Amino acid sequence: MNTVPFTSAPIEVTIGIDQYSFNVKENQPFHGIKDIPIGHVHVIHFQHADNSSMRYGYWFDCRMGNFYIQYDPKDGLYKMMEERDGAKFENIVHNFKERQMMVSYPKIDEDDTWYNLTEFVQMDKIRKIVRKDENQFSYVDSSMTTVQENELSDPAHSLNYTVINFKSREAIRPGHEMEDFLDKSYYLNTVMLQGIFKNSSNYFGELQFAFLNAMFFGNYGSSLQWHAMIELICSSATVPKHMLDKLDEILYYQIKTLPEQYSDILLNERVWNICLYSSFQKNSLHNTEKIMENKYPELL
Amino acid sequence: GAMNSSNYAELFNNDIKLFVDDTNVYRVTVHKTFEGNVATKAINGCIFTLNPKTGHLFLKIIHTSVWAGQKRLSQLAKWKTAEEVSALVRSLPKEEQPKQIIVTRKAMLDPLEVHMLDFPNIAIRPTELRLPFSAAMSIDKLSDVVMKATEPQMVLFNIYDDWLDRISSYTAFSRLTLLLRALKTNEESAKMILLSDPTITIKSYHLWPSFTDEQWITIESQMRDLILTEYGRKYNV
Ligand SMILES: CONC(=O)Cc1ccccc1C
Repeated sequence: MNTVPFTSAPIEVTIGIDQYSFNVKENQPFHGIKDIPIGHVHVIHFQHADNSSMRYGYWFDCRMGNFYIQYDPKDGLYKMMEERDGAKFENIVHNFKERQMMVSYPKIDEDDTWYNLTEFVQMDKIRKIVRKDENQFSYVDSSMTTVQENELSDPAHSLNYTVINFKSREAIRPGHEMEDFLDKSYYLNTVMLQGIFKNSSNYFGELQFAFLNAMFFGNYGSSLQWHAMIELICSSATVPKHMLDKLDEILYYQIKTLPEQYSDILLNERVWNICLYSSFQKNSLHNTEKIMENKYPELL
Repeated sequence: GAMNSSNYAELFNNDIKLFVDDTNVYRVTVHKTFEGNVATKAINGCIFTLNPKTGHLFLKIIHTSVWAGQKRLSQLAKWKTAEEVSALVRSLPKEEQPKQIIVTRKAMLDPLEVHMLDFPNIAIRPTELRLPFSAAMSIDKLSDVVMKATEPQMVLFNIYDDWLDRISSYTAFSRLTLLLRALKTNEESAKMILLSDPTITIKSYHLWPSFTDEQWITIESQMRDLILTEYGRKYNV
């Protein structure tokens, strides 16, 4: 069980750690988060009280280094940093733990939600989507745009999601125009899975990471990418059976975790009604269809 | 964006453009079977591809053999249209290729866009207008060439005959649309108007009669009356 200590909390802020969150008041004696489960990526995110504009945060894996948070009063945010001095870190954490100034990662033992939302997400792939190679952790915020978005403006601050475009030469073989547009299996299986992602685990990892950025940061281009990767599977007549079963589990937990009062902006009516009711895979997502119909029947 | 009343004069400017209408591509007759069920029998169609500035009509005849053994024909028909429109542009030298293609039905947009991915500088546009191009099969010579075709075939027509010698392309296009609207609203009356007078002929190579200017005004007025009338006889007004 690992720890992300805080130097201090000089400004009042809601702090998220994965699917949890808690309020910290200005200059409250708060010195971070303990008992973080090892084996999963994590995100720690921030919404200042004064400016609910800009949710931001840091994807990290405590196996990759000792990380702490320190507010920067110049740039005006809570920044993640790595401590290279291992004994300085242990000693600081130990003191904060002795004075009980850390909140405990509040994982219920029956609860596999986080695992289920991050099953295929790996830091190494996150870092290729979020290029900032001098750090072991990755910064994301609400306003960052995606590479595909920029083709339609700062390259360094972009989300490098895999570009998916159904009306593109990559997606449509010369001479198979109708076939490939109405049945995207070629594009799913050969172009993307075999060509680009290499396997379905990497595909599902990007899809899960896009959902998490949409949900935690309201990042619009991430939400576009999540829906695009769902629609490409659902619009393919030929999908490995194991991928269909897993997709159903993946979306089930995403739908289960979504805040009830964010569904209107985070869920695309057209995509979901098509996937659940018109697409090739309309009969293959039993768990997702049941939770969607019981929780958001208005969207449909 | 969409072509509508507000940007109608763009059709007569010097950017090459084509209208594409697919309403006659997939044509059937519906009949009873011996068992009392219903079946369709396809008949020959055509794609109506028209340069509204010049009058050039690239009439691609869709022979019934293209539907043999295929499923979802109304959907195929849109993609067949798009495939045929794309090889026409490819066939054309660059300076003769369109800058825009306007489809008369919105369901043609994605089929044509996908088949034209190789031509990113050709804009595919819908229209808000309710153009009467479906009535092209009420022009006898066009109907005759479609029905007689025994194989796929491209037949070239100037749908303005020689009118551009005397009127502008704005006026020609407005004449054409009026004739086609009339034919679409009451084909029998429309045709009586055009061919009542035995002395006015259709010279072999033209589609419409050789009206004088004054005679075209009489005709044009008689077609407007027909269209107001049938609107009454339909709406009781
Ligand atoms: C103006 O470009 N038109 C063509 O490429 C051939 C054609 C088609 C129909 C009627 C006449 C002609 C010359």
